[PDB]
Amino acid sequence: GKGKPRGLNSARKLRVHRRNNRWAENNYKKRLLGTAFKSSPFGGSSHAKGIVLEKLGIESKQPNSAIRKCVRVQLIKNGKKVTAFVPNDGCLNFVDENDEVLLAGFGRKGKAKGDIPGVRFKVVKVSGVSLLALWKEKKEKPRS
Amino acid sequence: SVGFGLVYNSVAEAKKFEPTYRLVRYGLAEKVEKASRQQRKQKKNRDKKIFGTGKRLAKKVARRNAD
Amino acid sequence: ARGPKKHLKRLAAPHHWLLDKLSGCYAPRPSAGPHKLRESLPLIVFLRNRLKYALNGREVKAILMQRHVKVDGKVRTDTTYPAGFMDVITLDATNENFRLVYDVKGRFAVHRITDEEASYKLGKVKKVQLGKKGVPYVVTHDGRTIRYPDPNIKVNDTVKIDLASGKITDFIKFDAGKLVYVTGGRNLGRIGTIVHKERHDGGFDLVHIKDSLDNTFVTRLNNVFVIGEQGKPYISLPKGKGIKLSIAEERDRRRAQQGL
Amino acid sequence: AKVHGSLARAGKVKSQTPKVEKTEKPKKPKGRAYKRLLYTRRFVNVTLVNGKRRMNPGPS
Amino acid sequence: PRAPRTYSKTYSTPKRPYESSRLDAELKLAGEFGLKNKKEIYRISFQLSKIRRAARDLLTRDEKDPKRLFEGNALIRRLVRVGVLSEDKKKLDYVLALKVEDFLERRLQTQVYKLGLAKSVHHARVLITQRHIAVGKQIVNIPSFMVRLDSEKHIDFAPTSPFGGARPGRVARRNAARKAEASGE
Amino acid sequence: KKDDLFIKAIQRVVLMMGRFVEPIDDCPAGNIIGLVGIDQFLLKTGTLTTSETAHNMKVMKFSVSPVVQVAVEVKNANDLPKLVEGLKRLSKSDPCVLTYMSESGEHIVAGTGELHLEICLQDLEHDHAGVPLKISPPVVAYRETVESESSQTALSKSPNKHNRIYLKAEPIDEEVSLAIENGIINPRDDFKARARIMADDYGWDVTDARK
RNA sequence: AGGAUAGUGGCCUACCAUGGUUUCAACGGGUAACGGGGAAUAAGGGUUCGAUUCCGGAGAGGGAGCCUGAGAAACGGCUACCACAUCCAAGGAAGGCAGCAGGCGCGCAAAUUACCCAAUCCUAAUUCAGGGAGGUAGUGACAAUAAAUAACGAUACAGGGCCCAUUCGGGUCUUGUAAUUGGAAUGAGUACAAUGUAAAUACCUUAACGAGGAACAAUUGGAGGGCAAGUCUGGUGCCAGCAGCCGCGGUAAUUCCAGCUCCAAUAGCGUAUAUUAAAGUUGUUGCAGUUAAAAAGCUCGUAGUUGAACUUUGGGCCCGGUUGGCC
Ligand SMILES: CO[C@H]1[C@@H](O)[C@H](O)[C@H](OC[C@@]23C[C@@H]4[C@H](C)CC[C@H]4[C@@]4(C=O)C[C@@H]2C[C@@H](C(C)C)[C@@]34C(=O)O)O[C@@H]1C
Repeated sequence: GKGKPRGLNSARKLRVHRRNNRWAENNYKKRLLGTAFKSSPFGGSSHAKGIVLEKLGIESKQPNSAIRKCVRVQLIKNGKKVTAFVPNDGCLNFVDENDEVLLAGFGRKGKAKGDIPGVRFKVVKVSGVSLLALWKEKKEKPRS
Repeated sequence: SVGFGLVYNSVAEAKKFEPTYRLVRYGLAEKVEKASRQQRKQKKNRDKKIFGTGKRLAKKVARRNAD
Repeated sequence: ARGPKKHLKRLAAPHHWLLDKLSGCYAPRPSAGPHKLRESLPLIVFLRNRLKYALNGREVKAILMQRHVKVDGKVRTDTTYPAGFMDVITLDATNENFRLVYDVKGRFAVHRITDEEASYKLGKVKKVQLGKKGVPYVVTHDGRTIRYPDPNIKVNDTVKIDLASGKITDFIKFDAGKLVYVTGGRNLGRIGTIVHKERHDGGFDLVHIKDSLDNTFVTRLNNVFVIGEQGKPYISLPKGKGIKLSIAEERDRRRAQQGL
Repeated sequence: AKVHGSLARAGKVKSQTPKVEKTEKPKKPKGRAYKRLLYTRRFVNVTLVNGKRRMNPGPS
Repeated sequence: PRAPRTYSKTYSTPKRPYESSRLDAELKLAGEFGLKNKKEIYRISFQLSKIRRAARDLLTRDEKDPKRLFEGNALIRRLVRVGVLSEDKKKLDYVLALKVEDFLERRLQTQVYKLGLAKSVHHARVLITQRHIAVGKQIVNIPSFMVRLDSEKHIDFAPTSPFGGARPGRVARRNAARKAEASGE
Repeated sequence: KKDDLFIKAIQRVVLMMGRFVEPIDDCPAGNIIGLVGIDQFLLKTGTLTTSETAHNMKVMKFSVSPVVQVAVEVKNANDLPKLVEGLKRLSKSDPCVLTYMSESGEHIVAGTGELHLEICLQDLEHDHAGVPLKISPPVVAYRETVESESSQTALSKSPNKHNRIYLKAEPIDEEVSLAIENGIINPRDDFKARARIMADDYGWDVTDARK
């Protein structure tokens, strides 16, 4: 039984059957269709620069209640108008519009984490200087 | 300290079958008048242009610089 | 690619040379000559690695150009001359006569020899034909065109060369029970006696060999090379005499030497 | 839901937090020596042994 | 270009990074031999995994295996030359019984304190690294060097050291000599 | 402090002979020289030293101030990055074109006059950002204000039609407004410490300062 | 059948005939495809990657043509067209960094317009010349190896020693100790000197100097659970923020901001993306299909896969490769 051809010369059916059923994956379908390269703000990248155009007060999801202080960053490499989270306390006073910031993934290969609706990125640097360092006041963001 | 040793039979032959850098090392020979590798590369390049002695153009350009 | 290569960079050289990975980027490419570059040992590696007679390439080169080294009676000032199997070397100083033969381990043994029997060489008949004006000729494996061979000769036989004149002294037919030297495969360098032969027509004949200590095996036919008859090889053999003993007694052979 | 969240509140708690200074404390043997003192503080001066060694036992 | 230079990491990591049963257990060893970290007690365990992997897939093979004694006796020879396994009990079951304190004890700075001159492993390896230890006639300066049981007759203060003789050290120079100006007016 | 102190090395030394260029190993003191590989952190002006004792040389008075204002924007949304990086590139060249934002968010570049602005803008069409830019007159921000003490007390209905809050709007003194912006009166300063210092500094009661 | 080729051949030309491949996937499309040796992971089976140290191919902006030559459809050879661009006296001319350095760009993303043929080799008329091939050094937390950040003296005695553990005023010959007190010990570094080295810079060595806070000062992350470590102090009050997931935050927050303490790995440690294991969540090994997603409405049926049994078995003798306690 077992509903699979166990015959000794059934290798062709086994491979064809397995090769069709591999499409029911999520990772394999993404890799084979190249949905990261085709339909994704990052062209299969990990980080991407951009310009802060405005600031968004992103009201969180339930059961939480908070303003998430995201920034509408448009990515230089493809122009996509994406929203980037701004970690750490303050750090929205540290950045303003028409800055340049380095974005990174948000930890979940898409699928925004936490209580943040529709924001799948977090800002790492700003003005070429780490936002982590700015939060600790080690460096100073140049006015450039 | 552990190294390598080589003894030659004669000073006259010592200058013969010895690598040239040991020659100036032991003071047997003097480091010849030579520029850096880049500059001595450039001079052969600019010498590659002129087809021979190049003196004929040298005296030629002077008369065309006259007027 | 647009023509024959001139650089044979390291990690592409035959492994039996035992070149050093860190000692350089390239390896000495054996120029054209009697031996294919796979089974050939260039002079530079011979005189710098197998002997340490020279520090490096320039010293090997310094030796050859004073015409101090000669191979097969000819000086051959080339640093990368394709010296291969059964190639005799003569040195005016040191009164030293070398010869290039495989040891049991498939690499060229540093087998020294004496002037009297160093004067001659051995070759294997690669093919027998007859050239212009119907003059018969055989070709030894080192490309020694030998005109007017004895009619008893055949292909794959082995002939001894005076090396003073390009003359055959004596020849050996491919007869069973005759010691053969293997020059190919896992049996490379194994001297042993023909057990029998099997044709297996269509190409790539099969040959059966029994080692001196009764270690049987089988190999191709194009990798064998007759050296004579059991007990009378026509050349001296290196230490170990092609016995291909096991992997255990070298523990014994090595510990007994220094560690007792 | 409401979408007009306020930007004028960012950094409030960090801004208004009661400022404190890092205490001046003796420099610590670090490395293998730190492992000795860590081995020691776990097997010589086990201050609180009540049931199980509380590695950070609250003051009480 | 360059022929590649072979290199391979010599340490592994636990699959579970944070286990109370494990962490403290090797901490006992790192607190019994003063390991500067636990990359040491991995690099031994990873080597111990690589060594005992061969036994793991060779105990599958019979006792007439050429390969078995081909490397088994020789590895024990290393173990008895170094000492991690004593001259007796020359069967590879004992190796599978070997615990890393073997290697941890056969570290130099472990042996040096056992033959004193240090009063502590705190001083043993600073004496090693402050240029005051000689394994033979040479200053081996690494605690986890795996002594081959031969420098126990050669280990001592470094002959170049003040403690091995011929030098007074910087501080004894800087104060004994400075007394002359400091003797008064 | 450790501010704006880049520790690098002169990538190459070039002596300016017209438009030509040529490397130089050593250039002695008191000479006109050109240096490369250091501007990418340099802010169009600075001092180079090899010991820590030195303070900075005085800033240049610019002779002429950057008087004219012009607000530049972009024809296409996707073309914002190309110049905004190159708009700093411009400020690196001329020692007086200041580049900043306005209050509504449009970039402002300040030339030294009607002639200077055009020259420093031909490049922004061909040199620094080939994609064309549009010249717009600057928008100046205004503040609204009241000084009438609204008679009808303000009052509103919460969208649930239940709650009610009454309001009245009064002017605030400019000095009070100034001292807010200057940092005298802050949210950081606590309600007790802020209330007293201004209760006498600018005429208000105790309560409103506390409130 | 000829022509062409170095030769074979629809390679081309003429004539002749209707052949060729295909559900065992032809053809067409995609490739974020140069192939392989290999790399990562790895119980086994495998999965993913393989531009990249070797072999092979292709290219020299894109096609195309060709001379020389043994070897080229070459490009650090040429000609033309297309794109770009350079100098200009405007008439013209001269180009190809996917060679080594470097520079305008693109981007998350990548080093010196350094030294030298000293070594490995290669070429040449060829010992000598050349070689950005290669090597040396600079930058380099790609990655990997080893291991500095520190010991000796006793700090209220807050430990079996002891006169049988007594009074812990006695060396309680060993462990813990209030930024208290002194003696050896050096490296990191600096530097004569040799040297390594083509030459040096370094290593290894060494003069001499170089520690008290040894300010020559270790960080990176965490302390609710997963998961090692706080219900400790202060602030905030569903705000700020944290939180990979659950969740914390509404005036007593073990989760926020801090400070202390404690963990963890440690000169490294996090984070992001991708991938392997975990994943027996791709399944041959090895899943599930009554209800959780899933048995085609049912039957026929070609390719496929699979396909009952039966055919010289057995018995003797001989030769000759073994362990054990009858060497
Ligand atoms: C150093 O650079 C400074 C100074 O030059 C000066 O403060 C100058 O003043 C210009 C204005 C400054 C005002 C304040 C900063 C707040 C509002 C700003 C203005 C907008 O309406 C008023 C004047 C003129 C404006 C115009 C320019 C749109 C300002 C501006 O910068 O936007 O601004 C620049 C940025």
